[PDB]
Amino acid sequence: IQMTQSPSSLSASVGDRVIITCRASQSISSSLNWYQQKPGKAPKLLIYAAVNLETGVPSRFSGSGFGTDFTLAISNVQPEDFATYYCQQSDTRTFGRGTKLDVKRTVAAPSVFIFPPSDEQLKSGTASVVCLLNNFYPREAKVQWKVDNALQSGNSQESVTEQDSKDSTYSLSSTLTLSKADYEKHKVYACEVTHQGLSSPVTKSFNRG
Amino acid sequence: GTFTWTLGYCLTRWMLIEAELKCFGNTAVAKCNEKHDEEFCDMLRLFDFNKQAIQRLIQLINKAVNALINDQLIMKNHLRDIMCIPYCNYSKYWYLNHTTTGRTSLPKCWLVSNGSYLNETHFSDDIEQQADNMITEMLQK
Amino acid sequence: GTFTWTLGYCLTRWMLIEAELKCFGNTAVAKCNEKHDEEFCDMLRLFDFNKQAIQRLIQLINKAVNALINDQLIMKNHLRDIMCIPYCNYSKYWYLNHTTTGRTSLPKCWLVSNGSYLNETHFSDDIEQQADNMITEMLQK
Amino acid sequence: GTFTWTLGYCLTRWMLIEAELKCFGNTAVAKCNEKHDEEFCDMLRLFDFNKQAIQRLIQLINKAVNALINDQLIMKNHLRDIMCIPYCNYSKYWYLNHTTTGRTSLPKCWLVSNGSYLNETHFSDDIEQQADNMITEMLQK
Amino acid sequence: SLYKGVYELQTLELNMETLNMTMPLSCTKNNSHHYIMVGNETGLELTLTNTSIINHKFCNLSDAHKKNLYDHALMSIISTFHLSIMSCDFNGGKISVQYNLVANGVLQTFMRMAWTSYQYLIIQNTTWEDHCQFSRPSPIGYLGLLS
Amino acid sequence: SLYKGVYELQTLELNMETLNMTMPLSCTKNNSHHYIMVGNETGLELTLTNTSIINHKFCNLSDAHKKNLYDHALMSIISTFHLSIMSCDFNGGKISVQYNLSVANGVLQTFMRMAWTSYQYLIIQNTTWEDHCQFSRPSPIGYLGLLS
Amino acid sequence: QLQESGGGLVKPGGSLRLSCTASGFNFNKYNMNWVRQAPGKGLEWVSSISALSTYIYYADSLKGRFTVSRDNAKNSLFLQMNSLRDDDTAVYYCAREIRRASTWSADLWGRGTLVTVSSASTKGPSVFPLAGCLVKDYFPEPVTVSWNSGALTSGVHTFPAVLQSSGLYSLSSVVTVPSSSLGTQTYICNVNHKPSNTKVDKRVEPK
Ligand SMILES: *[C@@H]1O[C@H](CO)[C@@H](O[C@@H]2O[C@H](CO)[C@@H](O[C@@H]3O[C@H](CO)[C@@H](O)[C@H](O[C@H]4O[C@H](CO)[C@@H](O)[C@H](O)[C@@H]4O[C@H]4O[C@H](CO)[C@@H](O)[C@H](O)[C@@H]4O[C@H]4O[C@H](CO)[C@@H](O)[C@H](O)[C@@H]4O)[C@@H]3O)[C@H](O)[C@H]2NC(C)=O)[C@H](O)[C@H]1NC(C)=O
Ligand SMILES: *[C@@H]1O[C@H](CO)[C@@H](O[C@@H]2O[C@H](CO)[C@@H](O[C@@H]3O[C@H](CO)[C@@H](O)[C@H](O[C@H]4O[C@H](CO)[C@@H](O)[C@H](O)[C@@H]4O[C@H]4O[C@H](CO)[C@@H](O)[C@H](O)[C@@H]4O)[C@@H]3O)[C@H](O)[C@H]2NC(C)=O)[C@H](O)[C@H]1NC(C)=O
Ligand SMILES: *[C@@H]1O[C@H](CO)[C@@H](O[C@@H]2O[C@H](CO)[C@@H](O[C@@H]3O[C@H](CO[C@H]4O[C@H](CO)[C@@H](O)[C@H](O)[C@@H]4O)[C@@H](O)[C@H](O[C@H]4O[C@H](CO)[C@@H](O)[C@H](O)[C@@H]4O)[C@@H]3O)[C@H](O)[C@H]2NC(C)=O)[C@H](O)[C@H]1NC(C)=O
Ligand SMILES: *[C@@H]1O[C@H](CO)[C@@H](O[C@@H]2O[C@H](CO)[C@@H](O[C@@H]3O[C@H](CO)[C@@H](O)[C@H](O)[C@@H]3O)[C@H](O)[C@H]2NC(C)=O)[C@H](O)[C@H]1NC(C)=O
Ligand SMILES: *[C@@H]1O[C@H](CO)[C@@H](O[C@@H]2O[C@H](CO)[C@@H](O)[C@H](O)[C@H]2NC(C)=O)[C@H](O)[C@H]1NC(C)=O
Ligand SMILES: *[C@@H]1O[C@H](CO)[C@@H](O[C@@H]2O[C@H](CO)[C@@H](O)[C@H](O)[C@H]2NC(C)=O)[C@H](O)[C@H]1NC(C)=O
Ligand SMILES: *[C@@H]1O[C@H](CO)[C@@H](O[C@@H]2O[C@H](CO)[C@@H](O)[C@H](O)[C@H]2NC(C)=O)[C@H](O)[C@H]1NC(C)=O
Ligand SMILES: *[C@@H]1O[C@H](CO)[C@@H](O)[C@H](O)[C@H]1NC(C)=O
Ligand SMILES: *[C@@H]1O[C@H](CO)[C@@H](O)[C@H](O)[C@H]1NC(C)=O
Ligand SMILES: *[C@@H]1O[C@H](CO)[C@@H](O)[C@H](O)[C@H]1NC(C)=O
Ligand SMILES: *[C@@H]1O[C@H](CO)[C@@H](O)[C@H](O)[C@H]1NC(C)=O
Ligand SMILES: *[C@@H]1O[C@H](CO)[C@@H](O)[C@H](O)[C@H]1NC(C)=O
Ligand SMILES: *[C@@H]1O[C@H](CO)[C@@H](O)[C@H](O)[C@H]1NC(C)=O
Ligand SMILES: *[C@@H]1O[C@H](CO)[C@@H](O)[C@H](O)[C@H]1NC(C)=O
Ligand SMILES: *[C@@H]1O[C@H](CO)[C@@H](O)[C@H](O)[C@H]1NC(C)=O
Ligand SMILES: *[C@@H]1O[C@H](CO)[C@@H](O)[C@H](O)[C@H]1NC(C)=O
Ligand SMILES: *[C@@H]1O[C@H](CO)[C@@H](O)[C@H](O)[C@H]1NC(C)=O
Repeated sequence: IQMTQSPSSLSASVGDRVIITCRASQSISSSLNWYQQKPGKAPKLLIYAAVNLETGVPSRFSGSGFGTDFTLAISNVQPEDFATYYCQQSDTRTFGRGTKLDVKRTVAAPSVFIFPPSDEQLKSGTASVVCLLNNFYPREAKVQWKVDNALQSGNSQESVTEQDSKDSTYSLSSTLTLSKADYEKHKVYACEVTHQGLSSPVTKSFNRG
Repeated sequence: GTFTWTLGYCLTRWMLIEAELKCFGNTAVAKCNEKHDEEFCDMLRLFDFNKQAIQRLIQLINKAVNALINDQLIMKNHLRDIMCIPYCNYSKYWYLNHTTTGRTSLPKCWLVSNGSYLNETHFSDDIEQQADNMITEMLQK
Repeated sequence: GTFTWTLGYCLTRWMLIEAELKCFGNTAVAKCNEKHDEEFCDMLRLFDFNKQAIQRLIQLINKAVNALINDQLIMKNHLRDIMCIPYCNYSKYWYLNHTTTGRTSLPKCWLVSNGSYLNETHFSDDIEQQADNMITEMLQK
Repeated sequence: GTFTWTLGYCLTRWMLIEAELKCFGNTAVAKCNEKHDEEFCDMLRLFDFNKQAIQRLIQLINKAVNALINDQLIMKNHLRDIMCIPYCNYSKYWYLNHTTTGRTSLPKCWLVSNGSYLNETHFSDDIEQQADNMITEMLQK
Repeated sequence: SLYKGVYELQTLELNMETLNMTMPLSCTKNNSHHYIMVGNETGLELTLTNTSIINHKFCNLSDAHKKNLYDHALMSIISTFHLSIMSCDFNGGKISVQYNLVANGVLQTFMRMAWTSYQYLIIQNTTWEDHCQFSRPSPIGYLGLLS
Repeated sequence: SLYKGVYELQTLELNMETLNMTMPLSCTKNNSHHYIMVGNETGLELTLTNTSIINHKFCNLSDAHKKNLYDHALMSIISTFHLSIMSCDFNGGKISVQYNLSVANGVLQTFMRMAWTSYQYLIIQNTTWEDHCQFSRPSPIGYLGLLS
Repeated sequence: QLQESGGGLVKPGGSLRLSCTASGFNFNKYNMNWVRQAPGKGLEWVSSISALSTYIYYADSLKGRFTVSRDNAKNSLFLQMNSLRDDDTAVYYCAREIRRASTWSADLWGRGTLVTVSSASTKGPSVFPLAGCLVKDYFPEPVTVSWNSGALTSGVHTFPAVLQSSGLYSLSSVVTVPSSSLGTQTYICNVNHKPSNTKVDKRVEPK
């Protein structure tokens, strides 16, 4: 038995109502537990028996459903209710994919940079290029790499920061590491950024040997 | 003596296996006050007694056992077990539904023999009997 | 508790004294299911239990005595004997017959008083009452 | 088991408190041979047993207690006393009386809680139900 | 106030002293005293007290039965109370029974019959007096305890 | 398959585990083990075995009740067991009871009544609660019948 | 409370043991289970054990490598792993399970311990200027990055450390600044690493 959780990450601000769904292929009757976990902390129950409520938990959490469908509902989200939610079947003891909850904000454009490797890195025989994205929203943003005219290196590493304490925004880093053999025999290097609020894809390019 | 505990009784999802909400009419449950050879009423009485005991408060069941159930029904089922006749495991029940109107019948025990439930054809006669009773009832009013 | 054994019952020539087969309808025997003061039904239950016991197999009756009979009926007859009132020793039963139709009644005991019977005139009210009940029942249907 | 004593019962002035002559019909008292959760019928049976024993004769009540009453009724009332629900001590009874017709209803017990009786409005549902039962019974015939 | 416009609620109360010859009647004077009466001349008293009257652990019930100098009904009620759940003295035809508190069962059957900082429970024999002040006489307690 | 053209047959099952607070519940793991659970943290095990755990034939009950260090419900169940029909050990609060079947007929009759034989002994012991019910579902009917 | 221990660094293919001790309840009467969490992913259930160690249930994929047991006398719960693989680094939690509504639910979680399996030794952090401050090829996970020993605190964005194929960590640190201040002050990135004592104050040359 495998559970499917929807959606992967929904967005809603304080005061709005939020709905999360855990669905199962078979009929598990009424055997489902809802957990909430904060970053770097052990989880805690919110719902047991798929409809009841754990003691010490606020009354804005409602569990419902039967058979193959189950739903968690939060009516008025407080600032201390942004975390990761898990649905666990209590017979096979299996967890779900996980749903993340984040604050709401008006679409904000990212700031895309580009800069070349350093000095001693070239002497090191392996140089890395990373083009920074700073202060953007939402999380969904796509990055691509172009070498010379147009190509795909295929080995790039991406990192994203957490929600800012004050403005609640994101920063994205995309590192591409290559030995000097590949870097010496090419001319143009560009990184392409695409976002929800960006009308057209944006390229940032440099020219080196 | 005779059972004395008194009861639209409705069964919640914590009292059933693979079911959410099954419950019956007042006419059907009224028979639980004037019948001596039915288990379903005894189980309903045990459920009710447990409910009041937990929401109002094992010696209680020691001194209250005879006011809820009928021991001779247990003894009869034990004797039918000894002499190899179908008996009641005291878990499964069957009833008629009448989807068009919604009126049902009081559940009756599902018999057990040789470690398995009896097939529906092995006691189907009883079913028609019950149907007959129901039709007479809906022909009485 | 309450008797739990369940039963057109026909009595063979080995169950009677100086009489061939004698038996009744379904309606008359159906009263034995819901009735608590009747010696005839207790005797019928004992006969049936003995039948299955011998065809399907004294400690059995030690543990099955109360699922067939009603001890308070025995004690009531004993008390009526002590205080000099007519009582029943479970030997003779009288019933009505409808010769033209064939319908009968449920047999009731023939009481005794100091080694005799009541000469059919000491309970002539009961016979008339039973006839009235039968005529009401047959006119109702 | 079940009670076996058999009773227009009329109550003399020495069985009542502040009353001369109160008594009922045959239809109302006929129910005492069928019901299993009535205290008035048990009290009637005790009265009749005492009357029939004084004029023909404490081990008698020791060996005849179960042929008259239903111990499970006493047990039920004891449990209701422990669990703090209104109970009956077999002292006061209420019944409905049709003034013009003269017909009545079988008396039911008047419960007690916290050392005093109820308000006569704490069980108006029971009175309405009894009135509905009487009106249905009289309109049936 | 008439119900449904045709029915009038009425009431009645039952007197149970007419049963004095056949069945025992019990009634409560106050919370500390209970009384059972057999007939019109003899009965037993049930006392919840803090004082002792006998100091010995013996109970020669068999000897008292063998001596055959007692009251039949009183001893029958004592025996049924004892079995339904101890110091004894029955010399000279007397009836004195002492319970030193076991305590839970004695108190439960006392509550069942008569339906705690007190130390002892004493059972003794008395004559008949108009003791009932709180509860009317009724035989239900002994009938329930019997079966 | 609908009966008489207007009626259909339907089934339901009952869950007796909500009765855990008031009534003891019994179930059979396999043909050799039986378990009666009181509440949610303690029970009693009935074992048919060919091993001996107690050698002496003594059995003292007055001292065990006088020590007043035991579980009331467990003693109540073992008492209503061994009066409805024997080496004993209760030191340290334990409950170990040994029946030397190979008297036996009545003990096995009560065992069959509850759990409704080439085994030498029958042992009654105390255990904590575990998910043991495999062959039969938990139900209070055995103890209810044994009571009366 | 539930206190867990045994985490740390173990070579691939080794044998490892974790312990969870409880204090505050009856250790004898409760089913207890082990749950795992991978870095950046969802939760995962390792195993479950009953009270008297009669019913032991195991993960479908983890069977044959994990052995769980408990000591009721010392109120302890031990887990043993053999033939570890590289993707067995994670956070381990010992949870207490309770049965209610005919259902198992975990009502108390421990603090959780970290276990890391890798084939690497202690390597110093290589610091490079990004004109920005890049730290590359340092094995232990924690490392400290600052601007002039905490002098600058506006727009200091750090990024989560990542694993490259070599098995050594790397991260970056950036900052925002208007146009003028580029040609005014030369800035220094402070990178601190304890398990090899490297406190490097590397200078950046604007270009
Ligand atoms: C009326 O008469 C009928 C006919 O004789 C009687 O019905 C029988 O009742 C039996 C008792 O329930 C029943 O046996 C069961 O059969 C099912 C299906 O084969 C089986 O799964 C059951 O075993 C599980 O459940 C019991 C419940 O206590 C557990 O004790 C047992 O250890 C098993 O537990 C596993 O499954 C549970 C549910 O999935 C889990 O909660 C539990 O943790 C454990 O999980 C393991 O298995 C999972 C699935 O493989 C796995 O994912 C997980 O990781 C674990 O490894 C039990 O044997 C008979 O089938 C039934 N016969 C019928 C209906 O014909 C009935 O008793 C009578 N009524 C009375 C006497 O009142
Ligand atoms: C069921 O529960 C209900 C609810 O509690 C019970 O109802 C109460 O019953 C008691 C029974 O005693 C009753 O108490 C009486 O109240 C009377 C009116 O207040 C009192 O006058 C009476 O005391 C007199 O009678 C005693 C009888 O022995 C005398 O001993 C006593 O001295 C009192 O004074 C005179 O008594 C007679 C005259 O009657 C005279 O000959 C004497 O010489 C003396 O001069 C009782 O205390 C309560 O009033 C009832 N409560 C209510 C609200 O009605 C009911 O009894 C319970 N049923 C059973 C079977 O137990
Ligand atoms: C052993 O037996 C006991 C009792 O039979 C079982 O415990 C009961 O379990 C049921 C369901 O698991 C409980 O019913 C639910 O109670 C919820 C909380 O109300 C209670 O809260 C406290 C306990 O925390 C009690 O003290 C209090 O008196 C209340 O009774 C209710 O919220 C539930 O009602 C509704 O909740 C949601 C709300 O959205 C609805 O959507 C649901 O549909 C639901 O109807 C529900 O009534 C019951 O309270 C428990 N009783 C006790 C005494 O604890 C054990 O589960 C059982 N053991 C095992 C292993 O099965
Ligand atoms: C059957 O019942 C017996 C009696 O209670 C159980 O044995 C007892 O189990 C308790 C555990 O709750 C033990 O208590 C512990 O004792 C140690 C002694 O040093 C103490 O340090 C602990 O803090 C705790 O109090 C008790 O000693 C033990 N008694 C004996 C004589 O063994 C037994 O466990 C029960 N059976 C099962 C299966 O649980
Ligand atoms: C108990 O009641 C009986 C009635 O049966 C009393 O016996 C009668 O008492 C009167 C007293 O005047 C005598 O005249 C009668 O001859 C007695 N009848 C008998 C003995 O059969 C008895 O006295 C009463 N007891 C008490 C203590 O008053
Ligand atoms: C309790 O019973 C004893 C034994 O009968 C009573 O003692 C006797 O009472 C009668 C009463 O007529 C006297 O004639 C005897 O002389 C008494 N004998 C002794 C040895 O005392 C005693 O009176 C009864 N209790 C009460 C309160 O009457
Ligand atoms: C048996 O059930 C009781 C509750 O009926 C459990 O006791 C409670 O457990 C919860 C766990 O969340 C605690 O918060 C409560 O404080 C406990 N006590 C009460 C009075 O509710 C008990 O743990 C259960 N037994 C077992 C072995 O799980
Ligand atoms: C009878 O059938 C109706 C129609 O589907 C259904 O709603 C009802 O629940 C059934 N009766 C019972 C007791 O389930
Ligand atoms: C009733 O009378 C008819 C007519 O003789 C007879 O055939 C029948 O057997 C009688 N019934 C009984 C029970 O004897
Ligand atoms: C009912 O009321 C009438 C007066 O209309 C009265 O004669 C009769 O005795 C009453 N019945 C009872 C049982 O009190
Ligand atoms: C109702 O009962 C109460 C006792 O709880 C009593 O004080 C009151 O007088 C009664 N009648 C009314 C009208 O409240
Ligand atoms: C009950 O009444 C008796 C009468 O003598 C008295 O001695 C006793 O103290 C009373 N009980 C209480 C608790 O006051
Ligand atoms: C009653 O108990 C007290 C102290 O427990 C003791 O002194 C006294 O002798 C006991 N009396 C009897 C009759 O047992
Ligand atoms: C009897 O003793 C107890 C405890 O010593 C005390 O609380 C109680 O008040 C005493 N009885 C009386 C009537 O004072
Ligand atoms: C029943 O299961 C237990 C589980 O340990 C086992 O020891 C025992 O041998 C089994 N009984 C039989 C008859 O196999
Ligand atoms: C049980 O019976 C066997 C028979 O050989 C005997 O050896 C053993 O001592 C007995 N155990 C007792 C009496 O406790
Ligand atoms: C236990 O002993 C009996 C001796 O009568 C034997 O028949 C039986 O096979 C033994 N049990 C097992 C599991 O072999």
